[PDB]
Amino acid sequence: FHLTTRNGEPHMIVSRQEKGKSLLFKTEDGVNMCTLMADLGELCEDTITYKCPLLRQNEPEDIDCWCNSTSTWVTYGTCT
Amino acid sequence: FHLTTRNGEPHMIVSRQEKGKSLLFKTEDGVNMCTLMADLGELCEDTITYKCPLLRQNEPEDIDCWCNSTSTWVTYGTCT
Amino acid sequence: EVQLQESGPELVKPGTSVKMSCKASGYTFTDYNIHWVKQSHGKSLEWIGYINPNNGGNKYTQKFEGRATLTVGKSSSTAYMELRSLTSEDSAVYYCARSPMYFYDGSYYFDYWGQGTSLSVSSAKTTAPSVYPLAPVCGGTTGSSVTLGCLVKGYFPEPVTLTWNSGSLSSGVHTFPALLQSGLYTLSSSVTVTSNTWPSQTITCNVAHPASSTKVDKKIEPRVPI
Amino acid sequence: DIVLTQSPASLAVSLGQRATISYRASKSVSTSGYSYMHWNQQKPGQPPRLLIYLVSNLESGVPARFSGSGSGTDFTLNIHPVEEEDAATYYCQHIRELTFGAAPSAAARADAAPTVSIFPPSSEQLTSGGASVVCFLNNFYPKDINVKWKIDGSERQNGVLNSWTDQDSKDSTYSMSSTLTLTKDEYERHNSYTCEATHKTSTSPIVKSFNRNEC
Repeated sequence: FHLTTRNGEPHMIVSRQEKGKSLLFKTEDGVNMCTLMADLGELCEDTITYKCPLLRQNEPEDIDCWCNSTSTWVTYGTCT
Repeated sequence: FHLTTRNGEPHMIVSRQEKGKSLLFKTEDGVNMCTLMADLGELCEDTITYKCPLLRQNEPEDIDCWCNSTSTWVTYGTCT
Repeated sequence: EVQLQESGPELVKPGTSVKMSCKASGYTFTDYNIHWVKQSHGKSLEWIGYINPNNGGNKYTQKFEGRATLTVGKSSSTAYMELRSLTSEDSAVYYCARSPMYFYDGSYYFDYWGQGTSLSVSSAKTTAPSVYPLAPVCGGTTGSSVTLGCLVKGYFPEPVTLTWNSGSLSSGVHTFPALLQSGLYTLSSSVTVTSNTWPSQTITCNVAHPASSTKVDKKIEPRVPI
Repeated sequence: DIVLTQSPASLAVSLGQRATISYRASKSVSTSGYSYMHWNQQKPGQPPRLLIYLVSNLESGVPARFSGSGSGTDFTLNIHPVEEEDAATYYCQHIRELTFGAAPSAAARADAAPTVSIFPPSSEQLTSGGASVVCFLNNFYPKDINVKWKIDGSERQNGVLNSWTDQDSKDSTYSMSSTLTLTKDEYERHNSYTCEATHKTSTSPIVKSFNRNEC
């Protein structure tokens, strides 16, 4: 995935071949591990973009993306 | 994942902890690599079961599961 | 129940083809994968491929690519192996075989085997054997026992049935496996008896060759000088 | 490709003794923690029987004298007390492709010298223009034996055909026929014919010889 930013915050452009794998990227505050559980398809015009909240010792609820060290934005296409 | 069969064909019972990882299993015709891109959740009563087609040098379209050596059936729960 | 049920033995001519069947019962047929192992005379097992009856997909051994073709008739629960441009080397048993298990496994096990189908590839026409009595060296041998022989040369097809004294002399006999000699079979047999028994009593080699409907008797007679 | 290397080509072993039969893979037949190796009896006159699946899993109705173990490339079949029922080939088959190993034979005695007898061509064969000189080498043990033919002192290798009986079911010996075939014309141009048998039971070969024109 391509690591960029959105208003100072880290942003992940996730491609199709990353479905099912732990997303890791270094940050001043250590290594960040986001988990993507998404309709994740091929990167195209039909993108969706939203935030993966920070979750410390809390079970996830009503979400398919979350990181454990620093909240991150994520973007991926839905095409197939 | 648990490897079983469905009418002579290989069948994969995929659990939650395998989301995002390449699925490999040996077969007479060499090693088979299926790719799961699925709503993949926890194995429960709400299962869905369908086929992952064989795809030789063709880009995938309108699918979230496919193997590259031998067509395989897949099953997983959607619970969370 | 789980059975496999092959064709019968088959007696082809060089350059022709043969097409052996395999009939499964006692299992779903479309749930396993069906091997085809040769064994030649005095040779190891030698895999030919193992067709899937669900999708029809098949994977040959490199050395039998081109020369074999594996097929399945789902609605007869029958696999079929065709074998083309047949040569003397093709002469063998062939064996269809159930892969057990079902992981998507490389189990490669052969859990159930057919009876085997004997292919023989021959250009040699039916030929009755020449049968030669072998008496000891002229003047006889020393010792309390004596060995006589019978040489059976130039026949086709197998088998012959060799006996001594119409089967009444069965102990002390060694009948050797036949070998090919320019397309025709040859074998021999020895019999050993105590020296008080021969030549004072008669010993005769009998050779039956069913394919030529022949039965020949050769009495062993002491050699004499030139 | 995978190249299945079984090792001894034949073993001979006393009853109650322990056989061991090796297999060497070329390429590591191990997948996901399993190993896909397959040990297989075959009696002469019968199909192969499955003994041991997945390198170490004793098949249904196989006696616990059989045991399989190995990993990666290197696998072993073990037969702990051998019984006479064991006497068979044994092949080791991977289930990644379908390749078989060159099958070990497994035979169940005291050394025994062959009894050697030589037979000139029969008068009936000498009408034919071919001539066969036969040596029988009977009731010997072990199976390893070598026959050298000579004509008037000169070794002849072409035209020799050797045939062996299977190990005898009662006396555990072997027997062999060695047949030297030459033209009748060549046969009548020489006098001395010799078959020499090298076998561990004698420090020098057993020699049987005749002079064609003697009695």
